[PDB]
Amino acid sequence: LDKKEGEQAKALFEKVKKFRTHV
Amino acid sequence: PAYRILKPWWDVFTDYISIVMLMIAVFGGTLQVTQDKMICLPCKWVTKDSCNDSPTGIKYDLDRHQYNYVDAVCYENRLHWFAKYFPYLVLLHTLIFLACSNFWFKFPRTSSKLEHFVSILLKCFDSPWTTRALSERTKSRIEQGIVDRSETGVLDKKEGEQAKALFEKVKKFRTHVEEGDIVYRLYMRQTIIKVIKFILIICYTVYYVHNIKFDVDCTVDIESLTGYRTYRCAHPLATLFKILASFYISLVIFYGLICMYTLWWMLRRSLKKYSFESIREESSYSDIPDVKNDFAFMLHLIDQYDPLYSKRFAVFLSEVSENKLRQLNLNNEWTLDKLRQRLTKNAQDKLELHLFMLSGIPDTVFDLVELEVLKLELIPDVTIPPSIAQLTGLKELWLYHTAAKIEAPALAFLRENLRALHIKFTDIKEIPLWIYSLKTLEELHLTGNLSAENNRYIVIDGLRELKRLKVLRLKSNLSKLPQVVTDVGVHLQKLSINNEGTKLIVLNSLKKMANLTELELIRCDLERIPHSIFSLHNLQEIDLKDNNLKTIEEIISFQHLHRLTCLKLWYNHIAYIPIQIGNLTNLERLYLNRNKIEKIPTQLFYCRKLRYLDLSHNNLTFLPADIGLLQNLQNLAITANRIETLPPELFQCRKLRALHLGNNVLQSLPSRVGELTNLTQIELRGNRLECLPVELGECPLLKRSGLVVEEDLFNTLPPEVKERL
Amino acid sequence: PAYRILKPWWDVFTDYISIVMLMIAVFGGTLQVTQDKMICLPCKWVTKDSCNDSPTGIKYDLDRHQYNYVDAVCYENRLHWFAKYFPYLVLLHTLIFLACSNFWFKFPRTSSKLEHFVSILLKCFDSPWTTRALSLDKKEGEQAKALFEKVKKFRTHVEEGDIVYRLYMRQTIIKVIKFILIICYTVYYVHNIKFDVDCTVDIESLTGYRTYRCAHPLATLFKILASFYISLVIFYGLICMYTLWWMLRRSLKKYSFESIREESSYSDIPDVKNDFAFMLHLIDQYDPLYSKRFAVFLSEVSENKLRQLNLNNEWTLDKLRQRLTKNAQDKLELHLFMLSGIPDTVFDLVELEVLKLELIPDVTIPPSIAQLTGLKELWLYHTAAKIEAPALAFLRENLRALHIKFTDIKEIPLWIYSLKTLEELHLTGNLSAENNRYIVIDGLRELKRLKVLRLKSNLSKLPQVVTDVGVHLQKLSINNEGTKLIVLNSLKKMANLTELELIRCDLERIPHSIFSLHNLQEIDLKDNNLKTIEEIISFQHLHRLTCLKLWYNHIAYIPIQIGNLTNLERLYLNRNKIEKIPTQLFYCRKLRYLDLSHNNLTFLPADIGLLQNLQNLAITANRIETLPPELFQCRKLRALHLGNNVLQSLPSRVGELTNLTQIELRGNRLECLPVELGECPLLKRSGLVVEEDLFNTLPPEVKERL
Repeated sequence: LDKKEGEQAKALFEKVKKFRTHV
Repeated sequence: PAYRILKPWWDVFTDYISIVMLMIAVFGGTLQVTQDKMICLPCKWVTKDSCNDSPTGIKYDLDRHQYNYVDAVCYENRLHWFAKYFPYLVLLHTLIFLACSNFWFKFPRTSSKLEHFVSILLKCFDSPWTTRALSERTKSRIEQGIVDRSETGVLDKKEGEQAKALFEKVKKFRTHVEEGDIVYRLYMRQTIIKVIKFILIICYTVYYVHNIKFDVDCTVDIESLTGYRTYRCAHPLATLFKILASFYISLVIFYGLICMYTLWWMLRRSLKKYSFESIREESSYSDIPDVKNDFAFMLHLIDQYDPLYSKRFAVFLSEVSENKLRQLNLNNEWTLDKLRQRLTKNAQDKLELHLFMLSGIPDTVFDLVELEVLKLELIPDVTIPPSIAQLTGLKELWLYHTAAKIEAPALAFLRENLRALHIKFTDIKEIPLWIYSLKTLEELHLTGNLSAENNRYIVIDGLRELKRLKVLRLKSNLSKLPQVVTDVGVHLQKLSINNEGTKLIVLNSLKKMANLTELELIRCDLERIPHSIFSLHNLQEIDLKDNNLKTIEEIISFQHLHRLTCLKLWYNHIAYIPIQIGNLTNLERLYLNRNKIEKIPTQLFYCRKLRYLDLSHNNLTFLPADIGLLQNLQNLAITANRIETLPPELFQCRKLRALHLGNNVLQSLPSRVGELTNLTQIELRGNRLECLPVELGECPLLKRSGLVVEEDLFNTLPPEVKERL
Repeated sequence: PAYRILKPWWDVFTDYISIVMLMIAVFGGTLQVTQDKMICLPCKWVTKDSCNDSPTGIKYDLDRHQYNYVDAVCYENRLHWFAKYFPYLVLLHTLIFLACSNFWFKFPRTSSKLEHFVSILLKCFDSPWTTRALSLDKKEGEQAKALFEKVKKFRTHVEEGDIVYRLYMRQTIIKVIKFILIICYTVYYVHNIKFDVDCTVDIESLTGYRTYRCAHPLATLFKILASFYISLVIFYGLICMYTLWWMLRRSLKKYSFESIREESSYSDIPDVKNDFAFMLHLIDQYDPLYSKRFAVFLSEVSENKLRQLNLNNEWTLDKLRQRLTKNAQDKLELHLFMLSGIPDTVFDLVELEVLKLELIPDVTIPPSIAQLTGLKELWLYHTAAKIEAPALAFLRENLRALHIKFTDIKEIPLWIYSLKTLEELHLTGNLSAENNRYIVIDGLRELKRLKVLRLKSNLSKLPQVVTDVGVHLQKLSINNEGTKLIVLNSLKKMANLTELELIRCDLERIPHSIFSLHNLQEIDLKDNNLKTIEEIISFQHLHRLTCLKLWYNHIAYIPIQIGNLTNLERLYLNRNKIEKIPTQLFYCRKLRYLDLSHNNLTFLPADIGLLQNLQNLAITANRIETLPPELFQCRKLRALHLGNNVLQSLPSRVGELTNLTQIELRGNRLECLPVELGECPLLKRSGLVVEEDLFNTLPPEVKERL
C-alpha cells in the first residue's frame, strides 16, 4: 500500500459509507 | 458560481420559461414586420355600416397602387393596436422578468457577500478535516468513548492548517456577512415584483384578445382621394396571433404559479433565522449556532439545494470541532523536540516536565517514557488519555488547578504508580472523585480554601479510602479537620497544617494518631502548644513557625518523647530561652531565628550532638562558650544581633563549615578560625571589618566562592583562592 | 480582473444601456431598409389647400412604374429627414458613448498602471501577512517583503502620474456633452415623423399631377423607437451627470486611510495625492475591503513586525542558548555578530549577564530589559546606536561595565553620563583633539562613580575631563599611540591610581610624577620606545609596588638599583636582549613569578637560590648553558619553563623538589633526562613538553598514571 493507499482507500470507504447511508 | 447557489423554483424554471417567452416574442416579431399585409378592398352595398344587405365579378375600377394606399390607411387608423405590437409587448415583459431575476448577479453590493459565501461552500465539501469531523457508580469517571473514536490519528500539518485557516475565514466572513440583510432584501423584493408583473400581465393580455380579428370594417375618411368610403379588410396574421397570445398567456400563468410558490415559501417560514437543528437531532454534535441575517439566510437558501451541505458546514462551524483540531495541531507541533525544551529537574529530580501554556493535554507527552513527574498547570479538559501505559514510572502528578474531568480508563496504570499527587484548587468541586480510586498514593498535597462542610464532603468521598496515605499536607483554614484525617492518622506518618485561618483544638487528632513522625504547624494562629503533642512518642520532627507563639516555657515534657532530633522555632516571639532546653540533648537541629531573643542561658552546650544551630536576628549581642563544647558543630549563623567582636571560643571547634557572620560588630575575624581547615564558606558582611585575616591560607576550601567579603584585599592569598576556584 | 475596478453604479448600467441602444439601431436599420415604402398618390382637388374636400373611382391614369417614380421622388426631396436616418443617428451616438466608456481601458498609458494596481491589490488582499498584521514559517517573510518592495516601487512610479484621473474626467465630460446634444436633436426632430404628409414635388412634366398625398408606413414605429430611445438616453444621462457630481464634489485626486487607520493596527499611512488616490477611490467604490487589506499591508510598522518575526523565528531561545558561551569573567557571554536587528528572544534570557552585539543596524533595545535580572555587562561594538529606551533605571541597576567600539566620531552615543552607576568603561575609536575633547566631556564629565577607564586610540594628548573624573580612578589604561605624557598635572589630580598601564605609546623616558605615588601597587610599561631602566632608582622607595613589568622594550641593561625594592610580586624581563642579571632581584622574596626570556644572557647568576618562594620561573630563548645548581634551591618552582637554551640534562635534584607542576623542555638539545623527575607527583604528562623521552625510566608509567 506504500502507506498511502491505506489512507486513500480508507477515505473512500468513509465517504462511501456516508454516501450510501444518505442515498 | 450561480450553479452552486442555484435555486429549485427561482432560477431553474425561470430560466427555461424566459427562454421560451423570448422565443415566442422573436417569432411573432419577425412575422409582424414582414408578413403583415392587411388586405383591404372597397365595397358598394353600404346601408348603415359594414357594407352588407347585398356571376361575373364586381369591377371596382381601382388602381393596384391605390389599393396599397388604402391598406396602409386602414392598418394605421384602425383598432387592434394590441395585435400590432403584441411581440414587442411580449419582449418587454420577457426582458423585465429576466432582468428582475438577476439584479444581484453581477451587482457588486450583493455579489461581494455571495462571493464570500460561495468560497465557504466550496470548502465545506473539501478540506478533509471536515470529513474527519463528520466521522461521528459512574461519578464522572468514564470516557473511553472519545478515546477510541479519535483513533489517535493525525492531520500531518495539512488538514490542521487547512481547517485552521477555514476557522479564521468562516468566523471573519460570517462577521462581515452577518452585519446586514441586503441579499435577503433583494430576494424578497425580486420575488414580489415578479408576482406583481405577473398579475398585471395576465390581466392586460387576457382582456385584449378581442382585438385580434379575422377582419375589420374599415371606415377611414379617404373617399375624396380613393372613391370608395367603406372598405372590408382582412388580417391573415390574426389567426396566428390569437394562437400566439394564448400560448403566451398560458406560459405566463405557469410562471405565475411558480412565482406564487416562491413568494409563498419566503413568507410561510422565517428565512433569516437559521440553525442546523437537524444536525443536532441526528449527529453527535449538539454545538449548533443560530444567527438572523444574510449569512443564515444564504445558508437557508442552499439548505433546499442539498442537505449534505448543511451537514458539512454544521460540523465545521463548531467549537467541538475546533477543540479537536487544536489538540491534533498541538500534537503536530508539540513533539518530542519541544517537550525536551522543558525537561527540567530541581531537587529529588525524578525528571520533571511542566506544561503551563498549553490549551489542552498533548498526547506526545506520553512518549516521554523516561519521565517520572508531570506537572499540569491551568489546563482545561484534562482527561489523561489512557496512553500512559507506555510510561514506566510516574511518581508524581500535579493537577495544579486544571480540571476535574479525569475519566480515561487507565486507573490500572495509575494504581500501580503515583506515589505522590498534588492538587491545587480555588473552587470547591474541581477536585475530582478520582483520588480514592488510586490505591498506591502515599503522598497527597491539598492546597486551597474549603469550609468545614466542604472539608468533610470532599475528604470523606474523595480521599477516605487511601489506606496507604502516609503524607498529608493541608494548606487550608481547617477550622475543623474531618474524622478521615484522624482515621488515616493512625497509619499517617506526616501531617502538616499550613494556614493563617487555623484556629482550632487539635488535641483529639494528636491523641488518636499518636505517631506523626513529622509534624508541621506553619502560619497557624497559635500561641499555645497543645499539650497532647507530647504523646507523639515517635514525633522525630516538629516545625513551629510564623506563629503567635511567644514562649518556649511550655516545652518542659519533651523528654516524654524519644528521638526528637529536631526542633524548629523560627519567626515567632520567643524573646527568651529558659533552662529546660538543656535537658534536650537528643537533638540534631535547633533554629532560633528572628525571635528577638535577648538572652540564652548556657544550656545549649548540653546538646553535644546538636551540630547545627541558627542564632540570628535576635537582640542577643552574645555568644556563650557552648561553641567550645560543641566540637562537632558544622553549621552556625551568628547574624543580625549586634554581637561585639567574636570571642576566641568561636574557633575552639572542629568544622564550623558554615561560618555566617553579619550585621554585627567585627573589626576583625579571629584569625585562628582559619586553622579549622573545614571552613567551606565565611560570610563577613555589614560588620565593618578593617582587614581580613591572612591565616585562611590554611583552609583549602575557601576558594573564591566562599569568600563572601566586602574588602577582598589586605592579603597575599587572592591568587591561591583564585587558582583553586 | 477588470470586474473589480468596474464602477457599481456606472459601468454595469452603461453596458446594459449601450447594448439596448445598439439593438434599437439594428432593428430600426433593418426596418428602414426593407419596409419604408412611402405610398404616395395624386389628387384632383384644390391643391391650394393640399387637395382638400372642396361610388366608382378616381382612376388617376398613371402607370404602376410611374408611381414608383413618384414615391421615390417624394421620398428623396420631401419630409421625414429625421426618420430616414433615425437608426443611423442611433448607431453613431451609441457607438460613441460605448467607445467613450471603454476609452480608459486599452489606453497607451493607463493599462500599465491599472494592471500593476490590480495585481498588487489582489496579492495584498489574499496575503497571510495582511491577516497576521490585523492582530511566518520563514516564507511569509519573503513573500510579504517581496510584495512590500514591489508596492514601494509601484507607488513611487504611480506617484508621478495624473493620467488615469484626467482621462476619466475628459471621458465623463464628453459623455455629458454628447448626452445633451443627442437629447436636443432627438427630442426636437419628432414633428417630422408623420403618417400623412403632403408631397408637392415639381414633376408635372413627367406625371401630369403636382400634388400627391402620401402615407409613410413606418411613422408609428419610428415614433415608438424614438420615444423608447430618448428614455434610454435620459437614463444614461442621469448616470453621466451623477458621475460629474461625484467627480467634482469629492477631490478624488487625494485619498486618505483615516476611516481604516482608526479601526486597524497601523498608524503610519501617508495622504495619497495622485493617480494612486484616484484608483484607490475606485476600488473603495467597488468594495472597501480591498482598501483595508491594502492599507493593512502597506505599513512601516508592519514591515518592522515582519522583520522582527523573521528574527524571532530563527534566533529562538534554543538557537541563542546553543551559541551562548563564556571565555573570561564568564557571566553567560552571548554573541550576535550578523543580525539585521535584535530578536525579542534575547530578552527572555533572564540570566544573560553579558550580551555582545556587532554589525547589527538600527539597534534600539526595546524596553523589555526589565525581564532580565542580571545585565551586568554590555558590549556594543561596530553596530548602531539608536537605543532610546525609557528604562534607565533598569540599566542603572546593571551595566557595571560597558565596552563600546567605534569607527567614526558621531557614532558615539551619550548614554554614559546618564548612567551614574557605571564603574568600568572601555572605549576604542577614531579620535582627534577637538573631537575627543567635546565627546569625552559629554560622555564622562558627570561620572564621579567611574573607577576603571581604558582607551584604545590615536589620542595624542591626554584630556582633562579624564583627569578630573579621574579623582575616583582605580585603573587607568591607554594604548596604540603616543600621547604627550601630561603627567605633571594629571597623576597628581587622579592620585588614587592603583593600577596603571601604558601600551605601545611613544615613551622613551619614564615620567617622574609617578615616583611619589605610593598607592600605585601595579605598573605595566610595554612595547614602548623605552630602552632603559635608569629612571627606576628612587621609584622603588615606595612601599607596596607589588608589580613591575618592563618587558617588550629595548632595555638590554639591568642596574643594581633594582635591589632597592623589597615588595614585588611580579617581575617581567621579557624580550629586552639583556646580557646579564645581577643578584639583586631576590630582595623581593615575595616575588614568586619571574620571567627571564628572549634575552642574550647565556648564563644565570646565583639569585634563584635566594628566592625560596619562587613559583613560576621562565628561562627561555636566552642561549643559556647548563643551568646553575641554584635553579632548584627553592621550595616551589611550580612552573619551570626551559627552552631554546643549551642544556645537556636537567640536574636530577630539581626533580626531588616534588612541587614541580610543569617542566617545559623544548629546543634545549638535551641528551638525556634523569629518573627523579618522574617521581614528582604532578609531572605525569601534565604539560611536560619534551622532544624525546630522553632515556628515562618511567615515561609510560607516568603516562598511564596521569
